[PDB]
Amino acid sequence: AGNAARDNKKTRIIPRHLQLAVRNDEELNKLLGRVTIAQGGVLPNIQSVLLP
Amino acid sequence: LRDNIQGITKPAIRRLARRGGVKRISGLIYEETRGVLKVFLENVIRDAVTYTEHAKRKTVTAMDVVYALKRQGRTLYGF
Amino acid sequence: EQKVFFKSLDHLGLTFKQADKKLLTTKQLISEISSIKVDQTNKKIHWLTPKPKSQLDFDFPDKNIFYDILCLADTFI
Amino acid sequence: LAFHGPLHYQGWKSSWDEWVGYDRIRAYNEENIAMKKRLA
Amino acid sequence: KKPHRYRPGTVALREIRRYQKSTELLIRKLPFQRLVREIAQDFKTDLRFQSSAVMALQEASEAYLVALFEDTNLAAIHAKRVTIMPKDIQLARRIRGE
DNA sequence: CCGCTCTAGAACAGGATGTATATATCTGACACGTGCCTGGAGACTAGGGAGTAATCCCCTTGGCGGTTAAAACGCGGGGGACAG
DNA sequence: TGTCCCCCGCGTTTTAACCGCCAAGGGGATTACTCCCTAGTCTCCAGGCACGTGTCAGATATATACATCCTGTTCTAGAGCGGC
Repeated sequence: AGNAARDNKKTRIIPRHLQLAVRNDEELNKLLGRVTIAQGGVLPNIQSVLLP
Repeated sequence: LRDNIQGITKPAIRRLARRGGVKRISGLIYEETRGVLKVFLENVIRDAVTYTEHAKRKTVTAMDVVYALKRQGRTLYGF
Repeated sequence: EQKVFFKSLDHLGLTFKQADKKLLTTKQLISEISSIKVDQTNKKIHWLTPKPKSQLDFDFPDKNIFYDILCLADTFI
Repeated sequence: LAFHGPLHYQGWKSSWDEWVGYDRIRAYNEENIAMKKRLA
Repeated sequence: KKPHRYRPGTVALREIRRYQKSTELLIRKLPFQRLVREIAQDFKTDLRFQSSAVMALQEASEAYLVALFEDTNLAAIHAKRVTIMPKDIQLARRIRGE
């Protein structure tokens, strides 16, 4: 989360950072696969056929 | 023990899909189904290994397999 | 090596536990006596019309072996 | 190398065999079953 | 003389009906037994499995794969197809979260 | 058969609008300080459940032939996935 | 709509699967002795929690500025036509 916070130029850990930290790690994503995180959203990924 | 992933033969994978109501089976399904079964077996048996290791036992029992399947939401009746 | 070497020296005896089961049956002994029968009959037909009446003869030089086999059978009872 | 039309009758079930002795002519499968019945 | 020459699909549906109402184990015993030992030997050596222990593993693996094949087949008609694909299985595992 | 003009695909530059940032300032929870105070820790008592040792009988592994069901190979072909 | 190549139905020949039978010896299961450490208190005290508050990073705001996407114009290649 601290590494994710440095990515968007933030010095405070916010629930968006925690969701990004959990989902980026494969071990954390599988462990928390059935876990819902409030005010975290999802990963900013777009499928390949959707880009022009 | 080597090349035991081929023990699940192509008609055996064909028969498994027939139970699921699959009309036609591609030739690349058998390789994928073997990999999926290998991944699924690598999780259940490893969980059963920890269950057997926790009991100070050297042989994996059927009850430990049931607990390994139960903890992942795939509980099995009859054993 | 104390248990490996002597087992390695046994070649026919390693498979003897199954060879004896597969070979000491009714059909194998019938085949092995009929083979001697046809061998003798063909050889005499080639050579001379009368046929010998002796084939697959066993010698009995020791008498205590019968009692030893009786002891083994009695232990099996 | 078949006395009848080249292909025991291959490609068929076991309940069709016949080993009688009559005249044998190959004729290239009777000119390939008469050009596949004159092109269907 | 004309061979029967069943068209593809009818015997497959016949195999579907004969194997949905039956309960015999499709995967053979020792090929599934030997696969378990090879997988388990990577985690811990000198490991044994009971006969009924593999019996629990075999039925659970078949039912999981049959249920996966049911979702795999359901993806085919959803994609206007009757033939399953390796990408159909990948979609099935992703939706299930596996 | 070669040159000329028509036509069109495509790389390139300019306009457009929704966001990326550079401060200005608010601001509102963040963390530090304080005052407790309530739950963990040192110490003690007692006992009970497993570590260990032994037994035992039992059950899974290895190890054979037999056989007939089935995997595998290949040929024919046929209906469907996919490019369009 | 077509196709063609990818998959199914079937003939043949191996092939390992299952049951038939036999021991083996690690190993699951049971019983018992005993020994450590966890159940259960007394007291307390130092870390944790409620309260209070200065404060420092985030959000609002807006001209400025990216920034890529859409579109218009021009460049150059390709096919068609006409003359020698």
